[PDB]
Amino acid sequence: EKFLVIAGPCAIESEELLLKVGEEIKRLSEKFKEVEFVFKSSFDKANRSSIHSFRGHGLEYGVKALRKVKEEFGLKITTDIHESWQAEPVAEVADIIQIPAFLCRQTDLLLAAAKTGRAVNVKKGQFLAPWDTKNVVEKLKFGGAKEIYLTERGTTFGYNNLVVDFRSLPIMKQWAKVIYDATHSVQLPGGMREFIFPLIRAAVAVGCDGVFMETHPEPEKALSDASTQLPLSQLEGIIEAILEIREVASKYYETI
Amino acid sequence: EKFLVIAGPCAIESEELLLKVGEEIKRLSEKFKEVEFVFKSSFDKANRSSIHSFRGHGLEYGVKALRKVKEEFGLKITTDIHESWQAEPVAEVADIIQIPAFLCRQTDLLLAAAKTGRAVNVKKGQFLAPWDTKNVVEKLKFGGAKEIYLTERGTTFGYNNLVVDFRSLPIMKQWAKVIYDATHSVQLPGGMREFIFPLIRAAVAVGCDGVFMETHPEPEKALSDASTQLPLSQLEGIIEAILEIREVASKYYETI
Amino acid sequence: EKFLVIAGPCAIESEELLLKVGEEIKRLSEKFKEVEFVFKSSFDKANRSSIHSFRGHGLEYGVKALRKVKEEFGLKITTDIHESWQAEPVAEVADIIQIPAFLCRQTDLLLAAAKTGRAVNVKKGQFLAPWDTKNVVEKLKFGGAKEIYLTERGTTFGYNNLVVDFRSLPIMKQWAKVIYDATHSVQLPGGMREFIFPLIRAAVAVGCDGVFMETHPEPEKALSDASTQLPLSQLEGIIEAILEIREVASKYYETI
Amino acid sequence: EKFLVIAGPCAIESEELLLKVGEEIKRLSEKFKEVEFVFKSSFDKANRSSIHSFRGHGLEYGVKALRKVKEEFGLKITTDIHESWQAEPVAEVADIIQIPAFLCRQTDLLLAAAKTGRAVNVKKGQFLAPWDTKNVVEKLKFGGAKEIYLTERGTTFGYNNLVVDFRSLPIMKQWAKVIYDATHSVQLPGGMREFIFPLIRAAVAVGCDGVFMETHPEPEKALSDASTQLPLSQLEGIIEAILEIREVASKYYETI
Repeated sequence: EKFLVIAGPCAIESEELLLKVGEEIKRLSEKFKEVEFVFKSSFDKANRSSIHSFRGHGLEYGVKALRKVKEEFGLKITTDIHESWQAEPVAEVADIIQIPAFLCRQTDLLLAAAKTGRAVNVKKGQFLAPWDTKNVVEKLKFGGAKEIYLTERGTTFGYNNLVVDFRSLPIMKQWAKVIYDATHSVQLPGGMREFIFPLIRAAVAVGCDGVFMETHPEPEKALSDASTQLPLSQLEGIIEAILEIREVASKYYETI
Repeated sequence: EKFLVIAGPCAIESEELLLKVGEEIKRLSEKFKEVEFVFKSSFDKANRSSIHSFRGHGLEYGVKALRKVKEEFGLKITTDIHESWQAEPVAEVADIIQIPAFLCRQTDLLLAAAKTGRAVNVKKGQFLAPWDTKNVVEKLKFGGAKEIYLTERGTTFGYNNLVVDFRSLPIMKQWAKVIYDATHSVQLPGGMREFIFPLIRAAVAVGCDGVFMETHPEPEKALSDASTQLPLSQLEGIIEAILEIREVASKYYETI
Repeated sequence: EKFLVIAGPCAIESEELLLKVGEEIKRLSEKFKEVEFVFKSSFDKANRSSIHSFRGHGLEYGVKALRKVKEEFGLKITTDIHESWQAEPVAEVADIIQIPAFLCRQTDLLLAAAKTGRAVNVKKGQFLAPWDTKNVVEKLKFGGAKEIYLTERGTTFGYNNLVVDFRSLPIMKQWAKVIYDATHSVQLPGGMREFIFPLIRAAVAVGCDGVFMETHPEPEKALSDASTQLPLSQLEGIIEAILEIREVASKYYETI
Repeated sequence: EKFLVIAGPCAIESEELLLKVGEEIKRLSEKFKEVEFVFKSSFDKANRSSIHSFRGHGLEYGVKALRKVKEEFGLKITTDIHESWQAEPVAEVADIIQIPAFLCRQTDLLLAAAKTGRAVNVKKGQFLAPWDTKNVVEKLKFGGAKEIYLTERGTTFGYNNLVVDFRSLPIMKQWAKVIYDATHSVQLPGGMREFIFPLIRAAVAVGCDGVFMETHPEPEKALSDASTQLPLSQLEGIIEAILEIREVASKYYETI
């Protein structure tokens, strides 16, 4: 099956930033034709820890910026919603509607996304067990979602730390396509970047249907996830690497 | 002020049920004058694991039933909101607006609640560290909130289990009044009841500003949290117990 | 039943240190006649993290020092063993043989202790679940132990942190007398002292058969657990406090 | 050196069993010349949960059976010790002395093993953080050990569950060769088998110096770890698989 690579700057810092990243993602989509790329960027960081942190420039601006990316590069789009009313407006540009990890149990949000007819990707909450996602998918199917993804992004392990239990990949594969979030899984809630590559190598060796990676031209200047966003120049190398590992491991992937 | 006791049926299964429970909470209210009682019940279980589970009769019916309780018994009220728009209409009856555990980091919900001018009680997310609640309080203060509470309801401990780290009480007290949720803290996410009383005794021995307890005339028939709701008949005994323990223990509560 | 208070300096830094602490413990035993005191001090810290840390002055010296304490004050004695051969020599002075947390599953060590005819106190391993102690007690009874204690000393919670799940007290009470280790439960393996008092208050409110506390005249100069050992001058106050809380909570202790 | 593969039946149920398994490990040994195979089996299960469980036939019988394997097949050997005195006699046959997970902090055991001059493999305790293993290595070096290995076998994740934090591999590699225990890592303390292969693939994709695997002709009849021992017939396929994945992935293994 065609491997999915969801990537883009964590937050829509500006339409300019988006075009710059999109340009590179477009180039890579031309090279890695066996990969389905989907450009991601949040129009709003609605769950920041601090009231003083960057959130975004609003829904309107963001959707317009995402529209430009899709229009200028012919790239599929994905962004996350935080309240039910945003599903409709966002569905006008997003090919995949993303559900935030903290909100993976909010029935109305999932239902709002499902009725748009768009694909839906749910980030597995840090409090959720792998088998607890079966009901999440049920809610979505009940709501009319026909293309569903579950994203592994780490589990609460003591305070201010997350651990990736790779057993979750084959478990969740029982009821949906599985995505591995390479950048959020190594973040320390409320020692990081050095683990992105090795853990993504593990994900494809175990077997998943795609990877999710935040990437920014200059991570140290990012207004969001400055410690975990992957430098844009490193994207190509990481993708080639996972495709290589995926291929050699592929014959051993177990059948659900 | 005085020790707070927030109690009531988990969900508004019918205003009839609320009246029955409200009568008992009213009685205890007259019996324990030193305690500030607050009637609680959710108009919507917006985060059930299953799509086929009981959610409720809607916000309107709920707010109406809650009004009835405040009118017939003169009891302060509290209920939880799940999306920003709900803050205003709910504030009409709710003396304290409750913020769900999974939603404790959703900035807009916190601000919407703070804007109503009402008191706000935030359930500490199972993914949050005690010190991480400082930023939660700051959001509410920035939003104009002046009466703020933080509720301990357990922390993710492996899969489908929560542990109560009592070190959280002293830590959270540095920036807000602390409430201990005696019924959700022993619930196993996605043997429980026997631990409610023991842990509520610990909470008072350690030191808190109030306790939160779900109570129902016949818990076995409850449409929500049937395994952990306290039988109405046992409420008085437990309240008297924690008041006696608090009386003796308070002498040793640490300053700030 | 008579409440147990196990206390003494963590390590046998010298026979002098032991006599100084014993003197105070003897004084308190005369005051709190409803408490059974047992003087504790390790002749060897066999599990230190660093090869450069203090271990002790040997088995011979330690047993001789403990002998002096018992002889000079008429105090019961307890110390821990680390290998099977030490059970016999130690049993000559120790009224209670203590089994280290990391070694709670070592069959021969438990059996070696049990055949001495002495009481045995097993520190619950940081990796053990409360219900997993039923087999520990079975091994001891199988080995002839007639007086068995299980000590709660915290559970692994993420890296370099321990959490106390107070549900363990009533669970373990099903098959043995339960002791709460007030000082080791707040230590950070491999922010501490301020939680000793509140957590011990929780322990007695929930209900246990005794408490274990490391105490040293000048904790900052201790060669072991310098961050968690309770100042000797604070011992009396803590004991009076727990006896008070125990008494008022006692009528609510559940029957196993 | 070359990639290490430590395999064999969990316990020495009979030297007959060891010979059968030894023959297959011998065959694979001739098939994969680039791999250094080491036969492993315990002469004593000194930490079983139940007093009524299989422990073994003793140290003498065990050491003898192990000799037979090394003599008949010319295979290097490894077995674990549980008390200091056992180091010397075991070193007679064991090329690598294994230190149990629960005993990874017992200084005397580590020193006794280091003194034999043999290589030492320490199973990382389920309670230890990855960086906490630095001190473990230092103990062994101080004891004269020169060939040191650290084995990842899971970390306590809530009750009766272990999680493999693959970040540990890169961290531990800073001070020792790293081995991944593919069978104990998925065992539930006090659904398992299906995760052995997936996680071993991750270990090699991430990067390690060897893998540890319990194997038995008929796991369902094993007297120990019956639920997780790998069927002998599947050993070859899994070894070939990890060698292919390693071949491709090694290109991206991080330096130091």
